[PDB]
Amino acid sequence: SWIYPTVILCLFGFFSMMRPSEPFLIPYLSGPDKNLTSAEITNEIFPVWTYSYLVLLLPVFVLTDYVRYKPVIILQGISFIITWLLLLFGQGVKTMQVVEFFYGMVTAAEVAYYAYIYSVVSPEHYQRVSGYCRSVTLAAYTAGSVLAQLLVSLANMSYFYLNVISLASVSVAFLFSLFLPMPKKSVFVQWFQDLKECYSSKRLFYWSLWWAFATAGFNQVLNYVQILWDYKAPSQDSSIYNGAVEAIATFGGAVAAFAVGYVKVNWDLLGELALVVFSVVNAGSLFLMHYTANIWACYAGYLIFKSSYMLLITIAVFQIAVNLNVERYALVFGINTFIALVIQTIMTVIVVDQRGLNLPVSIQFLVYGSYFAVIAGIFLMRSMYIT
Repeated sequence: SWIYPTVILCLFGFFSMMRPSEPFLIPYLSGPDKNLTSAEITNEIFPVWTYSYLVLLLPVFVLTDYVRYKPVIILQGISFIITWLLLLFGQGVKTMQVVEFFYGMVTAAEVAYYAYIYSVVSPEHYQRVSGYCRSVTLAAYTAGSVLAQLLVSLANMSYFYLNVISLASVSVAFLFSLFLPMPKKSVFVQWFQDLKECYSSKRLFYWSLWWAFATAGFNQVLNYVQILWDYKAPSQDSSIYNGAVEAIATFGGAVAAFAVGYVKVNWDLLGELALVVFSVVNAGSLFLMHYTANIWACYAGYLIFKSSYMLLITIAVFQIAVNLNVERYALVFGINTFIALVIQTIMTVIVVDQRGLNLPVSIQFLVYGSYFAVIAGIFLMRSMYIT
């Protein structure tokens, strides 16, 4: 039944996201292995990832549905191999840019990885499956992180081997993705109006609009929570205590995602209530991080924020899948991801870039909490307006 494709896809997503080198990516390509200055990693290497993410998300949400979601996943596996192979044996900024390009391809195809399982299972299993899928990915990171940390705090193991373990991990994911069952079958301006027929559910727009905006803020919170912690703790407080909390935080998210998969809840009526409650929870957690000058309170707030958001995004993906009534699973997920990435890029340009506002970290998280509070209030207003 649903078990075979779900188990294979969950194993692929576990072994493709169990990446021990990700927590120590910055030390890896800034230490003695590459000898790359920190200026070149954030101004010439990292933005290539976002650019490639945009220009490779376009083909994904345009082409994934027609190719029936497996070739994009397979392309994701073969882009994992190229990315980590070039990270292993790459020198200089030029090949790091190619690494970032292939990583952008990897994430653009992660969109198709998320859509694939809905393309193959019956709508009756769209809920359970949903959580499970997200769950393994989140859990994968935790495992990788903890493994990496153990492999640094129990074996004195260098980052090169750690990265080759990451490559071996994603190589196994490619072989698992080879075994995925193939989903069954089924001017340019006309295509656009088809998009209109795709969003006519009038319940998907609500969930997609939350997705387009809440993940745009969530990724920025994810990127800058490390800097927030490093700013709210000048005494000791090394990466071990941070990169570690990051793992446990996402572990909670994994549980939350799996919770959506495992509890029998009729999300048709409780979807909007869950959205408003957990969005105000997201806002309260973000304000908890900024306001309190206690790193334990900020850690708890980040755990709450990641857990709440992971549960909410699992509910969003599930409710978009069931209420889609068209085959365009990757079109909606891909468009939602691309719009969120565009919003994230624009708002990080205006708020935190040296040219937009150069807004310092503490009031930057104040801004992020206010943004999530605005999102919560917008959806809270709808419940009042439908009552």
